[PDB]
Amino acid sequence: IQRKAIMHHEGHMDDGLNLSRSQHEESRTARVIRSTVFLFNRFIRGLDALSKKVIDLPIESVSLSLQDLIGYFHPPDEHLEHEDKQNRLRALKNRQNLFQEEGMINLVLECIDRLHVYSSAAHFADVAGREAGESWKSILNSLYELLAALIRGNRKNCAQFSGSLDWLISRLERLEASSGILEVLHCVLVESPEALNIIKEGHIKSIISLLDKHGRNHKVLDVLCSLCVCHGVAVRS
Amino acid sequence: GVEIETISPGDGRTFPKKGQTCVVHYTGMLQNGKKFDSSRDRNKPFKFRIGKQEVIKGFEEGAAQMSLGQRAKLTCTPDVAYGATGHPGVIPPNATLIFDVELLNLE
Amino acid sequence: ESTSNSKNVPPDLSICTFVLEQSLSVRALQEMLANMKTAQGGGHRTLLYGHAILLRHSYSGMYLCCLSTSRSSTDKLAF
Amino acid sequence: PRHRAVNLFLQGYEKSWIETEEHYFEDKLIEDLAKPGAELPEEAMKRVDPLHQLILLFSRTALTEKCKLEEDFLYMAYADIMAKSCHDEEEVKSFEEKEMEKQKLLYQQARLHDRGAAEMVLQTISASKGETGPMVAATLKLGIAILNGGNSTVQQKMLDYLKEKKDVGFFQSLAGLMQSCSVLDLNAFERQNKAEGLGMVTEEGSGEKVLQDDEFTCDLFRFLQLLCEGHNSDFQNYLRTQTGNNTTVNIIISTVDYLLRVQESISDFYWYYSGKDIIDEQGQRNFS
Amino acid sequence: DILELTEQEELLQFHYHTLRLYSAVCALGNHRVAHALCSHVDEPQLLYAIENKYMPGLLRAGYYDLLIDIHLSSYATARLMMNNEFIVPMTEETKSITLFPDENKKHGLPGIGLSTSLRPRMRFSSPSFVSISNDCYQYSPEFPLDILKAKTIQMLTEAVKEGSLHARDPVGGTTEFLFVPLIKLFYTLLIMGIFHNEDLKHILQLIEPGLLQMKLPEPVKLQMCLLLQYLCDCQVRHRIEAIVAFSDDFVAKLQDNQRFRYNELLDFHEDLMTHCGIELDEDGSLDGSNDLTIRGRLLDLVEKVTYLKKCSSLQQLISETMVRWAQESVIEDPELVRAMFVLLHRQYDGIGGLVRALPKTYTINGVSVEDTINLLASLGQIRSLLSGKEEEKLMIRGLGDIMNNKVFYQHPNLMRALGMHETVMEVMVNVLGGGESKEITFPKMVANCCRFLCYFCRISRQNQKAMFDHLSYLLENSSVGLASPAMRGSTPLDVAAASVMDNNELALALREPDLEKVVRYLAGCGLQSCQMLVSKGYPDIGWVEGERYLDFLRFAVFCNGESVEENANVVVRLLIRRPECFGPALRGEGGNGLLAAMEEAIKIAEDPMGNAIMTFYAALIDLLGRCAPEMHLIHAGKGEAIRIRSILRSLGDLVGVISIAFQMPTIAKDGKVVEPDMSAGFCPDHKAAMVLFLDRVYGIEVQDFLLHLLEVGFLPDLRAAASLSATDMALALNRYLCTAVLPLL
Amino acid sequence: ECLTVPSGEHGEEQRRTVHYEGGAVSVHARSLWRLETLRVAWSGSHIRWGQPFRLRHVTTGKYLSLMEDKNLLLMDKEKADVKSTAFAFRSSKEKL
Repeated sequence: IQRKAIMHHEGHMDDGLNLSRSQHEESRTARVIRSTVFLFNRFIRGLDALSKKVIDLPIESVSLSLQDLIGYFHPPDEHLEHEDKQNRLRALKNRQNLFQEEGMINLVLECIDRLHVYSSAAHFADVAGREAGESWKSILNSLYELLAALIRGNRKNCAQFSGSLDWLISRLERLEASSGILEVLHCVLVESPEALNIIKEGHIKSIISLLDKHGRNHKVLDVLCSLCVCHGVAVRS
Repeated sequence: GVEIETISPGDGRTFPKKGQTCVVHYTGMLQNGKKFDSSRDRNKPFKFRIGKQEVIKGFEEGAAQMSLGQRAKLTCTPDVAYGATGHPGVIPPNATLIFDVELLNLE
Repeated sequence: ESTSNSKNVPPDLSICTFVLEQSLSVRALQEMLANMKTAQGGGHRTLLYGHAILLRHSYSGMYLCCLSTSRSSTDKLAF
Repeated sequence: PRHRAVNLFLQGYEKSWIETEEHYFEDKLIEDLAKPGAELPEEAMKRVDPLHQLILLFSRTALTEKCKLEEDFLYMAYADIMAKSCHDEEEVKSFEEKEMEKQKLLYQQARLHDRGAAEMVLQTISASKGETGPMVAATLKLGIAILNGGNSTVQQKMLDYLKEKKDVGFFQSLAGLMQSCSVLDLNAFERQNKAEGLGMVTEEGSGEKVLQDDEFTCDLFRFLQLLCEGHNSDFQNYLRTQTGNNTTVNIIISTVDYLLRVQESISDFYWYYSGKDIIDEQGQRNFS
Repeated sequence: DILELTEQEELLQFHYHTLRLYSAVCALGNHRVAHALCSHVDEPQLLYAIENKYMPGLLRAGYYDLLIDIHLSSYATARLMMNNEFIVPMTEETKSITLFPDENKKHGLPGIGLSTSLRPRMRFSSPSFVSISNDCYQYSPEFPLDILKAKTIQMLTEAVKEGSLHARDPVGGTTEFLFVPLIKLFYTLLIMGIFHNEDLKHILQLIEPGLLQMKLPEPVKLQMCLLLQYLCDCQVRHRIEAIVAFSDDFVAKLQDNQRFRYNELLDFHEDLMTHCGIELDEDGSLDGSNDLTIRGRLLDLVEKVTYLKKCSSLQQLISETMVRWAQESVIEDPELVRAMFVLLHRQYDGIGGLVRALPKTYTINGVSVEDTINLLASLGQIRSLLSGKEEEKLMIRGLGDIMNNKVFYQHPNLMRALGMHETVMEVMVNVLGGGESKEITFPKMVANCCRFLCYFCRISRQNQKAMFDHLSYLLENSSVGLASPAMRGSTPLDVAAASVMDNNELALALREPDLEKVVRYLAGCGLQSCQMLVSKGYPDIGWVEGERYLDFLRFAVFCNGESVEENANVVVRLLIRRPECFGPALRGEGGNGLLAAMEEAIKIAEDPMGNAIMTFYAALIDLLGRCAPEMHLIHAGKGEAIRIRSILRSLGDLVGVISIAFQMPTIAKDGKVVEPDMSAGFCPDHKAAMVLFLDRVYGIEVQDFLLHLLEVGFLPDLRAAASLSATDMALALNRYLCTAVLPLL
Repeated sequence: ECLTVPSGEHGEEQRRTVHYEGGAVSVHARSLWRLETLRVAWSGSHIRWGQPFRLRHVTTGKYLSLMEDKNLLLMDKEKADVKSTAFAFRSSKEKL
């Protein structure tokens, strides 16, 4: 399957590029998917290149791009006709699949999330510039819902995120954190038994200590419910 | 060690034999006023044969001290308990038990 | 977007391709109190000098407008 | 008495012989009872007809794709019910009895298809991409029951639906269904006639296994014929090329290849029978 | 307090989610969790919680769900799973039932009557909390049933009175919180079967004359539809029991009427229908159309069943209520619409319900009732564990328990009707699905798919035919690890071979692409190495590769004593179109170098495996010999017979195999006293492949070849003469010489 | 076997290899190229059988440019050739 152009002067005569109908169907949807992937990739690459230790860090551009990406992957709402909801869900699934199988971005989105070395919201903010350090919750929740809707369709990448078991333990934390990504991962799909069995005694005890340390979050109980039977397939399996 | 604090006297001389069952209506509670178990509210008394290890050693030894119709108030040191492991899900590890058994009849 | 065409630095056109929309007269202002769209035009009307026009981006899906903000690295009364 | 196989033998007597009374019953009766016009609302759409809601449920279930058609029993039962309701069909009044029968059939077809029955059939056909399950058989039976006599209204509705939705998977599913159609398969008969000893002595199963689904193929081709009956020629021009859609397939050509296949199979069967004297009953049935 | 939470937030939500966690942690059946949670919530607490009228709706729903999921959730699920089965024993009370109650015969009460179907066993336990065991079975203790029976109907009468009064203040919030948990608990209690007799009569008097005439929201409508479905299921069960009684009396009557008229040429000899045709062929032939005067009762009871009912019963009320519900307004929640129309069609197609319930009906004798109950409990446990990590031990125990049961082999049709085939198939799919290395490797489900199923059932032209459907999936996933082929190599191929063991029709029905697949899997073993028992790495075990494929092909191509020509043609064509073995004697050719292959094998046997290569070659030549066309047994003129014979003869080298068949590494083995090497060394039946190929292809066509060979097993004959010791080579050499029937030609 | 640019952190680091590999990349179309014309006015014509057009990958900014060894291996947007980037379409017949 791995070939090359080569073909000095005259190559092989039995060679013809059969064009495919990419106009329509894919069309404007896939075009703006590719363009948004391009723009987001370039922008966040410039950010993380600038994020390598303390030109000034963009902030307003970050907020604008994050809000646009939130609006891009928005749920299709419920106060609509069934066929419109189905069309919107299919379009969103195509969006997620083209966002994933291409330049994944989600793996280096986690690299953007990696900058939790601040842990104070006051000292990194004023050594690196002005404000920031608080809109990280928007990043976490927004791309958590992105990953959730990405897997939600046809068992897309449950094993892709379950393979980051070390980073799953890293996401298992209690310091200015939201457990949305864990809840949506446990709710969406079991797939390979890893996604419902790598939660060992240590993970359960750490989540229980998250409940004990912080207040009654009322959301940890929901994911603990989801850590039990998920789709009915957990009938003593 | 049994630390019976009898609240109401009974027969005064009746002792449970080896081949006998102690019909009780125990409502044993854990420390800090926590009622982990209750046999009276189920409207069903408890049966157990003495000397067959069918009950915890503290409950068996406490029944071997009260008389017939003798309302009792027992306590259980972690020696006569579920051990350092404890009963899973209900009894915390290394905890004491407080019993307030009331033998209805001896058979 | 500067466009010199030196066959070595191509320009971009997707960010520049605009699609225009319903063209009305200035006395056709709409907005009688309240007003969705409910357009009353067949379409393909040729744009005449003085007609109020609407521009829409063929890629970004939005409409070119005059923002109510200011500055934009300028020092004047402009928008 | 331990091996009382009478409880299973009575199943053969009760499955179809006594089912004729119930088949003569219900069907049209329940079909007209559950659709008494606009009901009795006593209040714009008059809360929608119940079977309109049923057809909408079936259409939205077919719209929710899962890359595989399920085996819902409700589809089976109700497709059979509508097919029996719409297929009530010596020397009689050539201009009175015939016209009355045509008017009754048109009324029944209008009652069924006024609530989006054509869209349900079209979507169900477009869903199963070449899978020749019994759902496609029931859907094709409903389609030929709707298009019996070749109504222009249902043809126009299907044409405008396919034009406005740009459905490409429908024609691909039709091509796959016609490609997966069975054939005479002389080798199956050759293996079958060499049964236990001679003939079906064991009688374990009277399955055909030589001509798999003749009824399904006949129903599909009758549906295709009724789709272009009346010399509408708009379907005939559309079905050849489908110029509205990006992908073009020729169902006429595929029908020609299927005709080639069945012709070759029949010729091979005849030449295998060549030199023999008396046609047996099994060969007679297969030839018929 | 608890009622103070009706105005305070952040506590009602948290306690509701705590109740949800309590219910979910004890879901789909659990043992330790139920007994543990029986301490946090108690019987009087639950009674007071369901008793309160001012409780918030969320806490009411949570407490009802907790009570259902803790106390009454396992037996209800078991009964709902086993409802579709209709196992009926033989007792004097079973045949004493009537289809209609009396000569009035108006409708009959659905739930009121007599039932005798084999239901699962009711058995609760006690919490105790100071004892041993009581956890493994007999889930969370019996929250009292009589007080529940009284209180549920009492406050259900209260609830329907409040609903008829149309109050502005329900028990919880809206009327949904008032009605949904109540009807859920009522439905669970009804499907448990606790309600009966005068209590059920009062229930029918309450919900008919009923609350259906009132206005209900969507979930209440769904629960009422479920209740009506249960009522119709009970009616269908009553009809099935009446059919069982009729088919118990009439079968004996016709048995007498057929036994007396045995033979009293003839009238077509009755086509041997008296003795050689008394089977299902007679049952189909002994119809009620035209035979004797016995058909009067048959027609009478056919009419009795097909009175269109058991218009004049609950069916008209059900249909009218459903039509009114559809007429009232548009209906969302498509599950509700599906249930509505399913119930409507079921009411209008009672004959459909009868013809659905009939095939799964069975009549078991009254002497094996306890054994059948035990087997049914084991199947219930298997179905509960269906679709693990440590549940594999429980499944192994259940399969072992179902092994040692008389009902398995004495009633194979009942076993097939109970549908354990699909259960075991789903279990195996869940176990091996995922790839990698089949982490939970313990292949007993293949032994059960094989073994007693398709051995003791004896197919009856039905069991092996049903097993033939999953043949493609069985042969596709040729996994490794089963102890049946000694070491690993084929876990499901034993099942595949047992599917087509001794069924000529199934062997004929085998498709060419499956054989092409198996040929490809055999050709995939194009490798050789000097390790002990390596497959891809780690040569650890020093104790068969394509031999299992060859054995499966042998079973597929040779049924009874006969060689299927249609399978043999494609098998030999695909064998010669891709050479498999690595024969060093041929060297230049693809393989089949039998001149030096066995010599090299017997040389490497006494070297640092062993019988593996020799057994593989023996299996190959045995498959080829069984693949040969029958020499003048059926056809001897011409046509695809001399062709295949010449093709087999071409492999010259196979013409002269005397140096291999009559070879003398005979090895007395035990000899005087010791060295009985069973593991390493040629078997006495290893030359059975040689003699089978010779007899099938060449044979002793003239006595000149026999004289050239003189004694076929001359050195085997010397070994047999020297065997005059035992417990040695002689034990199998006797069988090898007994298979040498070719002197009798 | 459509033209493909590597990804999974292989892109934007090498960003030169033009893989002639198909498979799952086809319908999950990372392999997509947007063409641009030299002319501005009436740029989006119906395109005759032969006319030059520049090519840019939809995910990577590396414009398709040809090297001296009869291979493309891509090139940056700011560095393009005058005859190795034209890529005039070819009619049904070869030899110009």
